Amino acid sequence: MQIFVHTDTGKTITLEVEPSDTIENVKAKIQDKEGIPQDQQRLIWAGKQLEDGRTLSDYNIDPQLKLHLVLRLRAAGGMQIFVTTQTGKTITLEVEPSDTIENVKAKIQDKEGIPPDQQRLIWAGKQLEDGRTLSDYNIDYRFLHLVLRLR
Amino acid sequence: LSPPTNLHLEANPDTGVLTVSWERSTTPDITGYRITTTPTNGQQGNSLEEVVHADQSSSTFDNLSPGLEYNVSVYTVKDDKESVPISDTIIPEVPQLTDLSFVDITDSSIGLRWTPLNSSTIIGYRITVVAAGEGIPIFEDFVDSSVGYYTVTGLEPGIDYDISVITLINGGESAPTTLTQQTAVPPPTDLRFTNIGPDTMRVTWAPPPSIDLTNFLVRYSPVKNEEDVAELSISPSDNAVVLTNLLPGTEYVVSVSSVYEQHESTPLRGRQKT
Repeated sequence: MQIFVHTDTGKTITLEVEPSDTIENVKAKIQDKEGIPQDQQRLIWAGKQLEDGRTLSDYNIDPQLKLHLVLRLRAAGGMQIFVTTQTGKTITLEVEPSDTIENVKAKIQDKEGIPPDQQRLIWAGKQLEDGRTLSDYNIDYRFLHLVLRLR
Repeated sequence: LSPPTNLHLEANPDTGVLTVSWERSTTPDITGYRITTTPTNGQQGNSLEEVVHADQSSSTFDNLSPGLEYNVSVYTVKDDKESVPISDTIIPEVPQLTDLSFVDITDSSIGLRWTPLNSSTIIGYRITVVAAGEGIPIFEDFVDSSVGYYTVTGLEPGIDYDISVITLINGGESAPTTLTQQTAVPPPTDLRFTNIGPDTMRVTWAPPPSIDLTNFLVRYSPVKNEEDVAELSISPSDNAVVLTNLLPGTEYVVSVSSVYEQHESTPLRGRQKT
């Protein structure tokens, strides 16, 4: 199957692999072609990071379709999202799609001192509920500029 | 020996075929035409040639690269001799979707629908959302060449969006096919006035469905002086407010608006005398 790896500058790296091939084998081929060390690479599929030691088949990737991945460097960090407060101050958070809503509220408390029980987080009109992850709402690396509303 | 006239170049993006056509030379007793197609990048060994009979006025070239300029030259041939050529340039394109439409539109999601293109060079499609006012990219994804449907979520109420689908080939892409979407914040309904004393009244309304708002905005004034308008901000989880310090025997006009951050719904208005 063909893989297409989209980078942050708009480049597309092409590979041809088997479904038994591991993620870390794909990073290895990106290293040879771009000089980016394997340990600096994060490969994102549908907004979610693929983990080493798994085959592509273990992610339920359909091998008759073209696989489209995003390359993000560890140096870029996690998702940078924005939270606007009761007053309208914008703050910056760095999260992962596997973070829970309470993890997210904990971070807001770390930066702003708002107890998590006082925090109501809304995403584009939908309240984000405790007990869920960002992923559950499909908040993941595909959202390039995400804004949450506080009250 | 006169060249041909009226050279036309047709690079069909849907089939990938370049059709070269011309008007036959006025010179008597020509023995054919020679057609060359060459990228104008100065790369040697990439030139393509066709030769056709004197009664032929077209030729084709397959597998040209999108985004690369080619020069096409047509020579009138008469035995040993050739004319000065007629020439022109052309840059083939990647086909772009033609029937992209919005479907299955809900308060919290919009569906993108299109017919997948029938070319084997297509490797997939890129879907982008951009807030049109500030030009901020909001969302990006990539899908396989067989996919003809996508669900876009996360559009802020009140914001205008450019939503584009881009056809991808190996080493190329089309111009974006773009739609715009803006979903207004829905108003409250069913405005009612109770507990009406001489200087006070209770205002109640029904909230809009299926949106978590930042707040409600209540505007109220005597009918005979709009310039005396007062305002209160109401919690988005509350559906009532008690107005106090009102003028007696005076009809007030009252409006309630839904608010999502900076954006308001159309106002819910009513009038009520104290």
